[PDB]
Amino acid sequence: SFQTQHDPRTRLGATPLPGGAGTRFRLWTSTARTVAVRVNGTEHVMTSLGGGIYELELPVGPGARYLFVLDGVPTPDPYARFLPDGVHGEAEVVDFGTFDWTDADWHGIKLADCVFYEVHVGTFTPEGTYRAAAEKLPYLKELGVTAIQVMPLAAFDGQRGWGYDGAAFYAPYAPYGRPEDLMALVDAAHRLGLGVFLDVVYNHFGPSGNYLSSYAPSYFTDRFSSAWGMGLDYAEPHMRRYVTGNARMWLRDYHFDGLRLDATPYMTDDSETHILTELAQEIHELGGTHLLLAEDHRNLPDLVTVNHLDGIWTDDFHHETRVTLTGEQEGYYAGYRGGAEALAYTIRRGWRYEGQFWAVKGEEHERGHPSDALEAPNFVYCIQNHDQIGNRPLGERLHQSDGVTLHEYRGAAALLLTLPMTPLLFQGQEWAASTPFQFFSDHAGELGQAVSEGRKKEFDVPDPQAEQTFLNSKLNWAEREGGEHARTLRLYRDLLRLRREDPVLHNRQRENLTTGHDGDVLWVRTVTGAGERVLLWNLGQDTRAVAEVKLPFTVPRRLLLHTEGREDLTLGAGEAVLVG
Ligand SMILES: OC[C@H]1O[C@H](O[C@H]2O[C@H](CO)[C@@H](O)[C@H](O)[C@H]2O)[C@H](O)[C@@H](O)[C@@H]1O
Ligand SMILES: OC[C@H]1O[C@@H](O)[C@H](O)[C@@H](O)[C@@H]1O
Ligand SMILES: OC[C@H]1O[C@@H](O)[C@H](O)[C@@H](O)[C@@H]1O
Ligand SMILES: [Mg+2]
Repeated sequence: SFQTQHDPRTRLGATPLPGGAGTRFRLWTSTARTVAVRVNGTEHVMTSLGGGIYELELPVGPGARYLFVLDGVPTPDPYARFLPDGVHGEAEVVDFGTFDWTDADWHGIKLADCVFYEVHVGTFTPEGTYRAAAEKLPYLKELGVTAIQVMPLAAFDGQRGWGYDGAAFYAPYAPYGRPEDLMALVDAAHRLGLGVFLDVVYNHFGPSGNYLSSYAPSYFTDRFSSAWGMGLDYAEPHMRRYVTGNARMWLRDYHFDGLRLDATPYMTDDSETHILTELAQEIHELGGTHLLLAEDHRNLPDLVTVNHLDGIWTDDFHHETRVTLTGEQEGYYAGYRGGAEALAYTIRRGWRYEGQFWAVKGEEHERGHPSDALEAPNFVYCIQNHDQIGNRPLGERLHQSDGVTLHEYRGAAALLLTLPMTPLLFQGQEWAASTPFQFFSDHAGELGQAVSEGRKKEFDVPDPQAEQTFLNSKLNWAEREGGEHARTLRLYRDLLRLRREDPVLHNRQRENLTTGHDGDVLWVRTVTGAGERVLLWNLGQDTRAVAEVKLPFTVPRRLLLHTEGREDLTLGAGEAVLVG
């Protein structure tokens, strides 16, 4: 008896009418005294319906260009479905009924079956478009990943960016391709049996191109701020529906399988039904199998058990792994000792901080909650993602940090890809890519100069506004064919094949997972009715024989995979082995 608040009849923005009758244009404004739509250059006064709602139907079709005119000021549509001239230009009317989907036999993917592969469209290929990305799908399928996680696609200002400055949430960013090009990518992924997930940003709008306050200041509140402006006011139903309508678009109209919600701790809402809960209700009302994941640092199980999200990106594993391999202690890395005994505990508990004091200077509080309610798939683990590479001064990847060996890097992959938690890889990780992933942007005028200045002061650091910073982040695909890149890629292929094929590694129950350590050797044991597997990772500087590792059970004898392809059960510094 939950009823969606969305009815195509009353959809804000420009929606094609049935029977070839044209387009219905609708907006809400709390302050405008005159309201018109300018379509293909011609103004038409809109009809006032009450409640600040304005509507007009005209015989123009998909492809018509328009914007709204509020008290005489031409203003882009915040509900625009495409913005071919960028965030300050006219919108294009889009009809989602025209694309010829071929994915009727695709039925989504369960979280427990996801191995995510995080793609940034602009840097993933030379061209930096959906069409070019679609050509790498067979590679991804053969690699053994099962779900692509696409970085944000909402239109933002400038010709490149990570996506976190999205301002028109319903308009896929024009430099990556047209709406049909995005649909083509998702349809191609589904034909190969890959899921596709989208990163969405419901805690803030970018600094350029967000015109919602021009329509109604009450979309936003002065009670709290975001990074770029006034905070999003989730007590305002039109603000709630702006984001639930957007989530339904991506899932229903573009056939995405799920959404990764950025920075959920900053979606502030004191309503009776939290916006996260209403998001889950609204996407489930679609009657599919779509997933919602939260990027949330609070270690708060209620995201799953109360808001009814599917899982949580949980960085404690990442951070413990990074400190183990580098010893670094700056910023939030100071919250972790690292090491075999530390990693064993964090894996045991899912996340480390379950209410203990977080002693990081400037951030001190009691962090987290007991993780008992969550099952292995609810935790999304990684050793690399966009933030944990890009928020470093030089954007260097884990194997490129001082003091990290490729052997340690390969061991870390074996740990990540044999755990029952849901793993995520970042593009190029699988071949130990030689390129960094730097923070880049392309804002105009004073705002661009401020970004550059902001980056310099915060931490030579690459200027985010420089074209070179974007180009230096582009994947070099050819390099994967050789040397240690090819070696690393062979290991990733072997690990993803075992994850898929090995009947014991199919385990998805924390009940069947135990961990421990002996000195600098980490062990992770899985026991099910199908058998036993043990991963051992030598996080020391010396060589360790498997036979000399003190374990509280009898070690399995059969060597299933060694990260350096050795024949004997011995571990060089940083190396790992899976036995059974
Ligand atoms: O060598 C001085 C440091 O020793 C410890 O840190 C090392 O050992 C940790 C495991 O106990 C590793 O995770 C870490 O990467 C190493 O740097 C100690 O924790 C540090 O405070 C000392 O500076
Ligand atoms: O301006 C009148 C009203 O517009 C609305 O219908 C908003 O949803 C509401 O919160 C506001 O009070
Ligand atoms: O990505 C979110 C990060 O934000 C930091 O400010 C938090 O201290 C840390 O726990 C988290 O990893
Ligand atoms: Mg010992």
